[PDB]
Amino acid sequence: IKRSNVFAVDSQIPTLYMPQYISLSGVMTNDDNQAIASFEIRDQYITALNHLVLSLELPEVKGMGRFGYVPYVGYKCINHVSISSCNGVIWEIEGEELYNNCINNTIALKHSGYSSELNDISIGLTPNDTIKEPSTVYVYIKTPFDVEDTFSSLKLSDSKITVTVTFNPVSDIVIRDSSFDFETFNKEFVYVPELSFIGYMVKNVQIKPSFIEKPRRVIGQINQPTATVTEVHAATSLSVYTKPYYGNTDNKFISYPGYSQDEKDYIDAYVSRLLDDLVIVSDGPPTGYPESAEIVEVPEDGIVSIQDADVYVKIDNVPDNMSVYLHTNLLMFGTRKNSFIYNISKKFSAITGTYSDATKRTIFAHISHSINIIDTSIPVSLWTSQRNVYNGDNRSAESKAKDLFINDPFIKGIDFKNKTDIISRLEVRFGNDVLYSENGPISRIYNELLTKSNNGTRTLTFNFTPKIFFRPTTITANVSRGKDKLSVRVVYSTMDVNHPIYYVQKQLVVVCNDLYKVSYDQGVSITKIM
Amino acid sequence: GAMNNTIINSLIDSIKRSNVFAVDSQIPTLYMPQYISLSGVMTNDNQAIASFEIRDQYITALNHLVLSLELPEVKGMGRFGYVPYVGYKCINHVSISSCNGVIWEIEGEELYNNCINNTIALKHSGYSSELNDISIGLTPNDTIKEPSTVYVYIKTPFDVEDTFSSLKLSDSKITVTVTFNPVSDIVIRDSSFDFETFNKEFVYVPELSFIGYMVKNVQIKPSFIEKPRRVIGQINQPTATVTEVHAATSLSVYTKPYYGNTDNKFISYPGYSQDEKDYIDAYVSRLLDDLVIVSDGPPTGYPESAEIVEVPEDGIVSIQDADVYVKIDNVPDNMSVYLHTNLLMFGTRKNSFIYNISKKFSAITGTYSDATKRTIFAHISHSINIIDTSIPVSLWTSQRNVYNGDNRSAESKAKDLFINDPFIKGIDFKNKTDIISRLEVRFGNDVLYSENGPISRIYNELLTKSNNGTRTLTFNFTPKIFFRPTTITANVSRGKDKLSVRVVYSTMDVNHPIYYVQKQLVVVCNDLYKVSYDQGVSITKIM
Amino acid sequence: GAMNNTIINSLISIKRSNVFAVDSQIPTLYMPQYISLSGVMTNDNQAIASFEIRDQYITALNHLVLSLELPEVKGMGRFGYVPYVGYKCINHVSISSCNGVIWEIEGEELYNNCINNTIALKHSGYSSELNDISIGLTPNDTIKEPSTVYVYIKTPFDVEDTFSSLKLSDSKITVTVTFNPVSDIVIRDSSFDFETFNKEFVYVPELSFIGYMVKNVQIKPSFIEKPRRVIGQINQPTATVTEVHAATSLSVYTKPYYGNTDNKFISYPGYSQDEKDYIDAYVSRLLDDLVIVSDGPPTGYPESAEIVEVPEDGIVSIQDADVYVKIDNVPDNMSVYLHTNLLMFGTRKNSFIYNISKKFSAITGTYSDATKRTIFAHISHSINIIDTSIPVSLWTSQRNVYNGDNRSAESKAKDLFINDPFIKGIDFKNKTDIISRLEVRFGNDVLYSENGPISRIYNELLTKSNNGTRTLTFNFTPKIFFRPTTITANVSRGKDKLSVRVVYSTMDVNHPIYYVQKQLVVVCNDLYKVSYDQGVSITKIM
Ligand SMILES: CO[C@H]1/C=C/O[C@@]2(C)Oc3c(C)c(O)c4c(O)c(c(/C=N/N5CCN(C)CC5)c(O)c4c3C2=O)NC(=O)/C(C)=C\C=C\[C@H](C)[C@H](O)[C@@H](C)[C@@H](O)[C@@H](C)[C@H](OC(C)=O)[C@@H]1C
Repeated sequence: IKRSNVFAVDSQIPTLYMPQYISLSGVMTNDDNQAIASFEIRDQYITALNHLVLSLELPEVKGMGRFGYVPYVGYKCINHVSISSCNGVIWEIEGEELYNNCINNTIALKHSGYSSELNDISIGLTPNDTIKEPSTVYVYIKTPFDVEDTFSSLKLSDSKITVTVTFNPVSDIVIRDSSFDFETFNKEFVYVPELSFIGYMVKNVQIKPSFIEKPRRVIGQINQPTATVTEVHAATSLSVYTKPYYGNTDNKFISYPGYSQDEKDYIDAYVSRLLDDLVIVSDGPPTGYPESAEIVEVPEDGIVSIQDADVYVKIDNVPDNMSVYLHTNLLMFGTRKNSFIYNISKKFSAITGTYSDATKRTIFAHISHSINIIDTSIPVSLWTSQRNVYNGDNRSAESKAKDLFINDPFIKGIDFKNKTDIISRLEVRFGNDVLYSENGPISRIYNELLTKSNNGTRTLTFNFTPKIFFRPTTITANVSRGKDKLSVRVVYSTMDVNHPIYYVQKQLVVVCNDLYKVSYDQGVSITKIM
Repeated sequence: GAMNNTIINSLIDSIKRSNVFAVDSQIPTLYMPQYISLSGVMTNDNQAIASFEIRDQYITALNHLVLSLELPEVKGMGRFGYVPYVGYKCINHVSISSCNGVIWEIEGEELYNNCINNTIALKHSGYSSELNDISIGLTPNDTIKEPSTVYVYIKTPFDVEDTFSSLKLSDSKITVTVTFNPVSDIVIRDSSFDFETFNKEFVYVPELSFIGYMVKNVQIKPSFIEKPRRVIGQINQPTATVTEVHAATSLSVYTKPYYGNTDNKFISYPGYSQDEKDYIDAYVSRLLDDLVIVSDGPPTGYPESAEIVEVPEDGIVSIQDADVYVKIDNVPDNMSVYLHTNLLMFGTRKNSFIYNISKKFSAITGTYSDATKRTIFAHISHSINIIDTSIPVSLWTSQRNVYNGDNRSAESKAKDLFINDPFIKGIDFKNKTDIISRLEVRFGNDVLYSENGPISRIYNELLTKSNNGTRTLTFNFTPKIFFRPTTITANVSRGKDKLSVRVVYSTMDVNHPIYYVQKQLVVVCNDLYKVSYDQGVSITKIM
Repeated sequence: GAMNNTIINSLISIKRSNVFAVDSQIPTLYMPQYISLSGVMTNDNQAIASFEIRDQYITALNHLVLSLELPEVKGMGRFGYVPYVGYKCINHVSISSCNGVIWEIEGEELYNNCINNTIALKHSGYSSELNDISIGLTPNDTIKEPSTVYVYIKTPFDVEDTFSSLKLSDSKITVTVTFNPVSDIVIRDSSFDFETFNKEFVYVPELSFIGYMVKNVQIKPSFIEKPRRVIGQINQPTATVTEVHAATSLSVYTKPYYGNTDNKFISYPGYSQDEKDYIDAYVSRLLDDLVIVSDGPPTGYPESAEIVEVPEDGIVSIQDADVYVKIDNVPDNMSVYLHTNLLMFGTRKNSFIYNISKKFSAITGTYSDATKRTIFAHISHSINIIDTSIPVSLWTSQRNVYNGDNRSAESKAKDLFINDPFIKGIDFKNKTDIISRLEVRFGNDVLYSENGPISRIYNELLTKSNNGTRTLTFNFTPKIFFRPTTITANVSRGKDKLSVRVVYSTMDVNHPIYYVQKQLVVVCNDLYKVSYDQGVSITKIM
C-alpha cells in the first residue's frame, strides 16, 4: 500500500530575502485641529512589509491634583489608521476596530500601556510634584498583512506607501479630577509618534494578486435601535454592538479602580468611596451634608431600617462623647413622589469596623452589600438630572471633589466592563428579507468560542475558509432583487424608569468586513468585489 | 536608505525557489453558513431526555453544537448554589444518530474532560459568583438565585478542522439526544433548603444550536472518527478491563470517589473561589467559630464528648504532643479564652493513634469585638490540607470511630452542605492527592505500558496544553482529518483483544477518615470508526 | 429555525478546491511509546547524567522530558526552592551520536525557550509547597516533603511532531545532562545547615521521550538551528560571536554578577512572584525595625542607629522627608519610635545619602497587648523592585562611609541566600531597562542599531511572550517544510562575525545598585544540515 511520509519532508528552498526592523519619524499636522501623523515608506529595496508597531512617548506630568491614563492608553490614542499608495487607500481601520481586533492579544495590550505606573490614579501635592514619569508605549497596528507572515505581507511594487495615523484628543486617554489643571495639560500635550515595521528586501520577487478584508462601521443615531450598511456586495462578516453616549453628562464618575480592572475591583473602589459618608462617627449630628440628607443615629441593636431594608452598623472603640451615624439616602433616584426609589444606602446590609483614636477615622473591616458594576458606571450628572424629583447626590463636598472625569472612547454597553447585555432581540436583513434573527446572544457565544475570546460581540461570520491560501467565502449581493444592503434592528431590554441607568443614552454600532482584491499591476491598488 | 548597505550588497539566481511572498488564492466550495437554533422534545428511571431532529434538504453539513439551558429563579429559605460549570454537570450522555444508528456518543464526564482546557466553553456553561457562590434565603418568598441562561459547547470530532471535519448530512435525518443528570448533582444546598419541592418544580429547558452549512454541489468522501468508551471498575478494586479493543487511538486512566456510603454532606464549600487555598480557608473559617471561644465561664452548647480547655496566661494549650498558641486581644475582664481540643477526632482503638483536627492548629491570633460580641481572627498558623475539606461528615461519626467524632456546635452542623457533583476525581475536591502509586496497562498477557510516576499525565498536559490532564497513552501522533489515525492493532489469536489496567493504590492510615472514601477506577478508550456516507450516514468499527 | 429563504435563493464552470471533504491519506506505519530511562551519574566536581538510547524498535524520537526526585529536607532553619526549580537545575543539555553533537543548549537558553510555556514551567516545580520559604524548628522537623519535578527539554525535533522527529539510523544516541550546584536552586538562611545538605544532596534524574517504531522509514535530510552563547567580560558593553556564516537569529540581554557579594538578600516573596509581592515582602521585613513600640529608647540596635521618638502630631522629619507615624492602643508606659536610618548609603560624608527610612511617608497600625507586637494596617511608601534586589553586602561595603545596615540582629539572621542562575537585568523581575542603545555589526558594517527596545517588542509580539529579549530575527519562513532564511557571510570581505556594542545607562554612585556587576549575553542560532547517511551527523552551513 502507498503511504504518505509523516517522518520526513523535502525542505523546499524559499524565495531569497532579508528582513529588517525599520523605524521612521513622522510629520505632525493639526487638521477640528486633530493631531495627524504621516509616515512615508519609499525605497527600491523595501520589497514588502508587515507587523506595523506605533510607539508613543508620553510626557512627564507635573503639578497638582489626581491624574491617570486609561488602560491600554496606546490603543485609546488612535482615532483612525490609513495605509495608502498613489492609487488610493489600500486598507484603513477605525481606532475602536483596531482595538477590538487586538482584545485577545494580551502581549499587544500590555505593550500599549497597561501598568500601575500608568493606569493607577496618582496624586500631585505641589505645583512641581511629579504625578507621572515619562514613559514609552507600543501599539501593534494589526493589519491583514500579518495573517500568514511573508505570504500575506504588503508588497511595494516600486510604489510610495503612506501610513496616516489620526489621534483622539488627549481628553479621551486621561482620567482626572477638578483639581488637575487639564486646560494647561491639553495646551502643553503633544503626540510624539514613531512607526516601526518588518521590512523585507526580496531578490526576484514573484508577485501574485491577493484578497483583503476592509472593515467599515456605521453608528446609528442616539437611542435609534436601527442601523444600515449600504452597497454590501461581498462581506466576510458582520458585527453588532452597543456603545454608551455621555454627551448629556459632564463625564464625571464617583470612583475608578485604576490598574485593577476586574468587576470586583470596580465595585470595591465605589464601596470604599461611599463608606466615608455612609457611616460617620461624630459628637452630635454630622455636619457638611445637604439638608436633603437623612443621617440617622444607629440604635443600641445596631439595626437602622430604611423602609423594608435593614442595615446592621457596629463600630468598635467609639469615644464616649461620640455616636455612630448612618446616611440613609447617600444617593437616591425617583421619577415621582409616590414611585419606587433607588437608594444606594439600601444596597448595604452590614458594616463593621473600628474607630482609630490616633488618626480620628473609622477603619472598616467587613462590608455586606449588593453593589453591582452598573452602580459604578452611573455618571454623577444622572443622579442630579431633571427627571429626579429628589436632590440625588447627598454626599459631602469632600467626596464630590474626588469625582473623576472618564472619557474612554472604547466603552461598550451600559457599564465599564460591558457585563450587562442590553440587546433583547437582534434582526439582520439582507435587502428586505430576514437574513438572521435571535432572541439570545448565541452569535456572541459563537464569536467567543470560535475566536477563543472572553470579550466578543454579536457576530455573523460568513467565511469559515482558511485565509490567504483561499479566496474568502462571502455573502454575495443581488442588486436586481434588492439584496445590496445589511439592515440591523435591535430590541433593547426594558429597564425600570426609577433606576439612573435607564437614562444612559445608547448607540448601535454595526461593523461590516467587505472583500477587496489587491492588484499590483503598475502600483498597489484595491478593487471592491461587486 | 532605510535598508542597510550590508543587506543590499549581501543579496545583490540559478536555483529553483518556492514562493514565500505570494500564493494562488484557490476558489473554495460554494457554501453559506447559518447559526440554527432548535427546541427539543422532553421525555422522562424518570431521567430527562431531550431530542433534537435535524432534517432539511439545504442543511448539507453541520458542526459546533452548543446546548443552552434556562436556569429558573430559585426562591425560598436556606442555603443554595450551583456547582461550577453547571451546564456541563447537567449532561449525563449525548448521542448523535441517524437512521442507520449512532454516529457518535459521549458520557457527560468525558465531554467535560474534553472541554476542561477551554476556558471560554467552561465560562459559558456557568462559572460566576452569581451562580456558584452559596446564597442564602431568609423568608419563604426571598429570591436565592435569579434566572440565568447557560451555554454548553458539545465538542464533537466535527469541529477539529471546521468545514473539512463537519458532519455531512447525506439527505438523512440526524437526531441529537441529550440525557440529563438529576438536579441533585448540579446543586449545593443545606438542610434548611426545601430540595423536595425544588426537585418536583425543576424542569430542564434546553435548546440546541449548531453552525449549519448550505453547500452547492458537495463532493463527499469517507472519513474517520474516534468514539470514546469508558469502563468503571468495582468499588475499591484496583483493576478494570476494556474488552473488544481492535483499533484504539488513546487510553486514559483516572480515579473517582464513591460517596454512596455517606449522606453526601460536607462541613464547608468555598463557592466561586475554586483554588486549593480557597477550599482550605473556607474550612478553617467554619471551624474557627467553635475552635476559639471567648466566654464568661465554661462554654455551652457543645456535646459532653467535647474537651474545651481554658487558655493559660502563656497562651500555650497542649493537646498531647501538639502545642496551640492562642492570644486574643480586648478580652473582657469577666470573660476567658477557651480552646476546643477535640473539635473533630477519629480512632479505631481505645488507646491507639488519634486524628484530631484541633491538633492541626499551631497559632491563633485575633481581637474580640465588644460591639458585635464576637472574635475577629487576624492570623492563623495551621496544617489543614485539601483532604480535610473533602472528608464527608458521615465518616467523622461512622461506626468505626470509637469517639463521638463531631464535637462541633448545633449551629455549625446546621450550616453543613450537600455536594453531589458528578465529575469529582481522586479523593479530594481538587484532585490534588495522587493515590495511584503505580500503573500497569496489559494488552493481553504482555505488558503494553507501566509507570511509577505520572509521566503519562505530564505528556498529556504538555501535548494538549492543559493544566488538568489524566494518565493518558496516546497512539495517534498523525495529523487529524487529513490522515487515517494511527492505532494500537489487536491480535485476536494471541488473546491481545482487551486492555487490562491494574493500579497499586497508596497506603493510608486507618485512623484518618479519608481511608474510608471508596475509590473507583475509570478507564477511557477511544475506538476508531469509519464514517460511510453511502446512502445515509453510518459508522463501522475498525477491526 | 432551518435554512432561511434568503440564503437558499443566494446559492440556487470554475474549478473548486473541496473544503468539505478530504482523502484520508494512509500515513507511514508506526507505533509510539513513552520510554523512560535511568541515567549514569558522574562527578568543580559537577553532576553529569548520561542516557544511552539504542534499540532496533526505536526508529525516531522527540519530546524529551527529564524528571527529578527532590529529597525530603529535614532539620532547622529557613529553606525553599527557586521557582521553576527543574529548569534551574540544568546547566547544559547535549544530544550526540557516534559522529558527534547533533544538538546542544545552555541551561538558561532552554529555560528562555520555555518561558512562554506555562504548562512546562508549572511541571518543572512552581507551587507554594516547593517555592514558599518553609521553617524547620527541630533537628528532625520536616521543612520540605519529597517531590518529583518534570522538565520539558524542548528540542527542534518537536516543532512538527513526527515530521521534525530525530531519526536514529541504527545509531546510538547519548543525551548528556550537566547539573548546576544545588546552591543555585535553593533559597536558605544562616540557621539552615547547607554544608550537610550539599554533601547529602544527590540529583536523581530520569529521561523520558516519545519513541517511534517505524516500519520501512523513508529518511530525508533536514535543517536544525543550534544556539551558541557568548558572555562578555564583567561590565564590558561589548561581546562578539565569531564564525557567523548562516544565522537564523541573534538575541542580546544582560545578567547581574554577584561574585563580589555573599549572595545574601534581606527578603524574598516565595511562591508569589509579582513585582508588588517582592516589594511587600521587603516592606514587611523592614517594618518591625522601622516602627518600635517601647518603654524608653529601644535596645538591640547598633550605636549608628538614630531611633527618634514620634512627636504628638505624628510627623518625624528626616531632612526634607516627612514620615507620619500613628499607632493605636499604645500602653501609657510606652512610646512610638521611628528608625530614621534603617539602611543608609553614601560615598562621601556630608553629601547625598540613600536612606531607606526616607522612602516611607505614612505608617498606621494597632499595638497588640496580647502578643506584645505592632499590627500594621496601611503603609504609604516609594520602595521599588531595585531595593528588594540589593544584596546585603553592598549596604556594608567599603564604598559606604556609614555603617549601612542598622537593623536588629533578629532581622539580619532572617536574611536569605539567593543564587538563582537565570536572573536578568539588575533586579529580580528584570523590570529596569539598563540598555540605552544597541549596535549590531556583521563584520565591520552596521547590520542593525536601535535607541528603543523595538527588537524586544517584536520578539514579544512574534513569540506571544511577556518576557522577551532584544532579538533580531532573520528567518520568517515556516520551519521544517522550508530551508531557513539566514544572514550570509563573506569571508573575503571579512563579514563572518557578529559584534554587539551596547550603551548602558549609568546609575547614581550614591545608590547601592550602582555596585551590582553586569554581564552582556549574546545568543546566536546557527544553521546546520542534518545528514542520516551512515549514522546521524550535522554539518555547519557556510
Ligand atoms: C493540518 O494541516 C496539514 C494538512 C495536510 O494535508 C493536505 C492534504 O491538506 C492540505 C491543506 C488543507 C492545506 O491547506 C495545505 C496548504 O495550505 C499548503 C500545503 C503545502 N505545504 N508545502 C508543500 C511542501 N512542503 C515541504 C513545503 C510547503 C499543503 O500540503 C496543504 C495540505 C495537504 O497536504 N500550503 C502551501 O501550499 C503554502 C503556499 C504554504 C505553506 C506553508 C507552511 C509550510 C505550512 O503551513 C506548514 C507550516 C503546515 O502548517 C502545513 C504543511 C500543514 O501541516 C501541519 C502538520 O499542520 C498541512 C496543511
